[PDB]
Amino acid sequence: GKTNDWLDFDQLAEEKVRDALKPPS
Amino acid sequence: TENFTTNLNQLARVGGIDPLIGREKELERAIQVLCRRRKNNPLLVGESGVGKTAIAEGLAWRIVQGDVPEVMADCTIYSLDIGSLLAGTKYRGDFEKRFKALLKQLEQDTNSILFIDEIHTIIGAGAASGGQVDAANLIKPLLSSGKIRVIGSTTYQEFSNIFEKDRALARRFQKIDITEPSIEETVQIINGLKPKYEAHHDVRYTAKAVRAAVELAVKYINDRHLPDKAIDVIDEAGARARLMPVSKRKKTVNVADIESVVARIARIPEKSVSQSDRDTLKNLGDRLKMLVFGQDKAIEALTEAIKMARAGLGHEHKPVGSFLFAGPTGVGKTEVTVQLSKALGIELLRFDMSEYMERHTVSRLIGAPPGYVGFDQGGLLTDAVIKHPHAVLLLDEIEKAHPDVFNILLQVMDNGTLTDNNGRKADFRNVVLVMTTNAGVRETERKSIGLIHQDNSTDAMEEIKKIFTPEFRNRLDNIIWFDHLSTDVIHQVVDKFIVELQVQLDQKGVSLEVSQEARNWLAEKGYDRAMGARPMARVIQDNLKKPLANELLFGSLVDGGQVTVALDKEKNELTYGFQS
Amino acid sequence: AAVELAVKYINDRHLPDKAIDVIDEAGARARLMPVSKRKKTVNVADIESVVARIARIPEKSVSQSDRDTLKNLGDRLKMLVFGQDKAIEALTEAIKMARAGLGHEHKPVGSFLFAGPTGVGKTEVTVQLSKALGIELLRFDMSEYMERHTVSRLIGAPPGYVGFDQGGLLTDAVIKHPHAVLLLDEIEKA
Amino acid sequence: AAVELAVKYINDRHLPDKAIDVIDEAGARARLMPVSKRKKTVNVADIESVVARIARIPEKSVSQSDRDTLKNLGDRLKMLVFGQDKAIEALTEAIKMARAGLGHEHKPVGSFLFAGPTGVGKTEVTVQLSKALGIELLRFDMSEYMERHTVSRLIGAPPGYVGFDQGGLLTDAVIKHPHAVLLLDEIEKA
Ligand SMILES: Nc1ncnc2c1ncn2[C@@H]1O[C@H](COP(=O)(O)OP(=O)(O)OP(O)(O)=S)[C@@H](O)[C@H]1O
Ligand SMILES: Nc1ncnc2c1ncn2[C@@H]1O[C@H](COP(=O)(O)OP(=O)(O)O)[C@@H](O)[C@H]1O
Ligand SMILES: Nc1ncnc2c1ncn2[C@@H]1O[C@H](COP(=O)(O)OP(=O)(O)O)[C@@H](O)[C@H]1O
Ligand SMILES: Nc1ncnc2c1ncn2[C@@H]1O[C@H](COP(=O)(O)OP(=O)(O)O)[C@@H](O)[C@H]1O
Ligand SMILES: [Mg+2]
Ligand SMILES: [Mg+2]
Ligand SMILES: [Mg+2]
Repeated sequence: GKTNDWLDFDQLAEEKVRDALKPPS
Repeated sequence: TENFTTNLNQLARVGGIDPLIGREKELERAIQVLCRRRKNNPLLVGESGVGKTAIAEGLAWRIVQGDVPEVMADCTIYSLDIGSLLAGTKYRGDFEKRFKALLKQLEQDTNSILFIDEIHTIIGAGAASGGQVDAANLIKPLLSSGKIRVIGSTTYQEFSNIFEKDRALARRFQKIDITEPSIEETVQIINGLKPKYEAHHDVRYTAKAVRAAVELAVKYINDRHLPDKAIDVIDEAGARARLMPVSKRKKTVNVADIESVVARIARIPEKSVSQSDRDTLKNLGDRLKMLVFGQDKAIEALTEAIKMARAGLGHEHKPVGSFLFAGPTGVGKTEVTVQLSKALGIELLRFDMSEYMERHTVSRLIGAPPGYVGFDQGGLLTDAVIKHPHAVLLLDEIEKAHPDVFNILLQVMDNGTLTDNNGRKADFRNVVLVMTTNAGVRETERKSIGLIHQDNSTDAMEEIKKIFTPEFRNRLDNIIWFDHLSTDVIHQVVDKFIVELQVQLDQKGVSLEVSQEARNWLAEKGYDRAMGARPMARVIQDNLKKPLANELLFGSLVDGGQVTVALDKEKNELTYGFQS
Repeated sequence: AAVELAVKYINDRHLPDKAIDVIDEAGARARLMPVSKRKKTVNVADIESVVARIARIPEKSVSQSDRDTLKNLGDRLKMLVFGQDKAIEALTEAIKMARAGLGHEHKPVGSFLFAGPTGVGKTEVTVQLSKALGIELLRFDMSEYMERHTVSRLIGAPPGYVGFDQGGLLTDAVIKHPHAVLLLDEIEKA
Repeated sequence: AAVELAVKYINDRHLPDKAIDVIDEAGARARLMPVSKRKKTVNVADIESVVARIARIPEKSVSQSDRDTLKNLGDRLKMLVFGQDKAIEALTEAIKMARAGLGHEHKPVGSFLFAGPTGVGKTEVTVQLSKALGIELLRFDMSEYMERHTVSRLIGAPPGYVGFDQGGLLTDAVIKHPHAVLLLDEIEKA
């Protein structure tokens, strides 16, 4: 019997960034 | 909302959405689900190009016209765009802000219905990566309570792998089976679409042409499904009528115009699909005799099987032809196959059965199963026939093949289809199957041992019965027994090779005049009974191509030609002549 | 009937959802399928049809027009396939018992190993049995499963190996078409 | 002539980009080569020097003198390396037959099986031949490609599903370099 082959699974990375505000006056 | 959701009833009033034809059975199931108190979210599951979105979009058309039941009247279908909605968020809460606003609008209108094309996208990654706040989870409680109605569309491949992983979402969405329509249904569908396509291209499609498009496309285009396939060929024909005509040409689209566009889609030379290639088939036997002379009984047999296959008398599911070229070497058993492909203008496939001798070699032809090396590879045999549906298949030295390989061919002859590792059905009923073996030649030439010689006429056939199993021989259409080359036939072979060398050098400007004595000498040395005429190309290369090639670059032979070959009787060697 | 029928036929869903799906869908059918002469009540016959659509096989319509099909099934097969009447009797009688409600309830409709010479009708009666019954034909050529490792193709590869997402051909095919004829040609070669 | 030598010697870009680049490059060089003098006309020998810079090959080899180098191929190898004179001379006559244009063009130009004791310069003639003709040198040791699984690497990597750019080891080298010698060592043990 031929040897088995394993397949890896790569997870993508994406994140959300907050936003600070600066009033003019 | 403002741009993420596009209403289909308002669009239907203007146009755009094509009308539905022959889908009352499928529509009735959807309406029954939409009218349910809970889980009224039908899911259209069907293969690619089977009208997956023609039923959702057409539901709006029916609602505007009024064909739908009274309960479904006053309902609005919304086509959600996940890409547009998800695009431009650039924040954690922008998606939920717009998404919830969409649900708020639908929740307010109890009769509103949502259409989510390609619903499998949200389950994978709707609006979150490296987290768990997905778009599906937001609508899970709403669907369970029947607050909003959602119509989904996803393919079977994207339904078993992506969908059904989150049983919660699958529970809410009912499944409506969609099947590819028949040929009679599609021709009726194209008739309804003719005014839209005709006005767009300002042409007319004959009734005969429409029936030929679906029929020819199915035979020559197997990758795509029939509904979208027929639309592509029909629409493509109108485009040609816009650019090819110079001015005031015929607007009607005849059958001949469809055969050209469909040929390009299949990468064929237009000879097979065209109905004007009968001249080639009528003289195919005579043409092959000039290319490969000898054994006329073997050449005429192929033409008879090919003629019936293209005359409407071919087998319903078996290949065009299965043959076992049982004969000696050097009788052009493989040459007849390569030349046949050129005549029919189809790809040539050659497989060496000597490599497939071990029990584990059969896997390479059909691919390795899941979980083992080679699974990514579809398979040499399966990928070749799938890539080239119209091609010639050659299997040389089949007798040496392992029995596991013979078993694969059993289904090929009877059913015309072979499954691969990935499950793709190799529909190649158009390819002609040819096999070459030298099993019985040994008994024919070799006499029976003993003082008295027995009748060996039937001994050759008996060997094929023991080597090949009865089921394999029964599936074969015919066995072509080749005959040994005669003294006159071999002399013509020498002229054939010299013609290729003569014409190859004639264009260069070097004339070749081979003497008759040299031709006779090359025949004996070049043609061995055990090995056939295979050494002819080798001796011709060493005897003629080697000396002439050297002087071609430098010397008088570069120009002027005037080459005259001769043979001396004192030493029997071949003399060479060169002049300016 | 909805609770009992759902457990016996509907699969991949739990009993509260399964029973409530048949009851809800049955209300829309009786309320919307007949344009006129509607049925105010919902009898057992209606619930059986709804379960049959969800599971693709009926349980009480056997004495309907389909009844006449089972009678001519044996005779029609004899016309298409001559001789070997004993084999047609086995298939037609097995279907009749299953449809009539005398099935095993834990085994298939029938499992018959047709063995004989080449070209005598082994792969014809089966092909002509699906066409007469109007059901999909799950044709599986066992000549491909020559080695033990080929079993993965039938039930898919296990987790953590290539081809895991592909799944099983036999399992997925049967799930798509539960009512069908499963043909394993040349089983000995496997 | 520019198009013939551009595609062969550069071996970096495709045919259409090379011609437009060399033509523009040639005009600029001749336009500013002398401080005061100038040559409105162009010649083959002039543009040949330009290709040498982008190709990083001497102008002599870049010159369209393949016949000259082929004629003195034996004299060049015998002068650059010593020994195996009989073996080197036989190789030159055979290569001339292929470059003459006779025979089937689809077939490969190189059909040579070296066979002798190592350490006598067998490897050196393969690199010297490529250096003289200008073609690249691609060395593929068969000993590494001994395992049955290793054979598959030549056509494609086993786990390279995302990485389809690399492709097979043998195929990528030939694809990138269409004019290069392939040196296979220890082919008997395969
Ligand atoms: N009893 C039969 N009645 C009518 N046609 C038959 C009959 N037996 C064989 N045929 C014809 O021969 C074809 C092949 O018969 P099958 O029964 O399918 O062969 P098979 O038993 O699968 O053969 P193997 O693979 O060699 S064991 C059928 O498709 C019919 O065309
Ligand atoms: N019943 C039908 N009536 C009219 N046109 C149809 C019908 N079914 C399919 N079509 C046409 O065939 C195509 C169907 O594409 P569709 O199945 O929605 O694509 P996809 O599978 O990629 O989502 C469209 O061009 C559509 O107009
Ligand atoms: N009868 C023939 N007519 C023309 N060429 C022939 C004939 N017999 C052999 N040849 C030549 O022999 C060579 C090999 O032909 P091929 O068909 O591969 O042989 P085989 O059937 O013995 O395997 C080719 O050069 C082919 O043209
Ligand atoms: N004919 C020769 N002339 C000069 N040096 C030689 C000769 N034959 C062998 N050698 C020496 O032996 C080496 C053998 O080749 P090398 O590339 O080092 O290893 P390999 O033979 O394993 O490829 C040469 O590089 C050189 O050092
Ligand atoms: Mg679509
Ligand atoms: Mg059979
Ligand atoms: Mg060395």
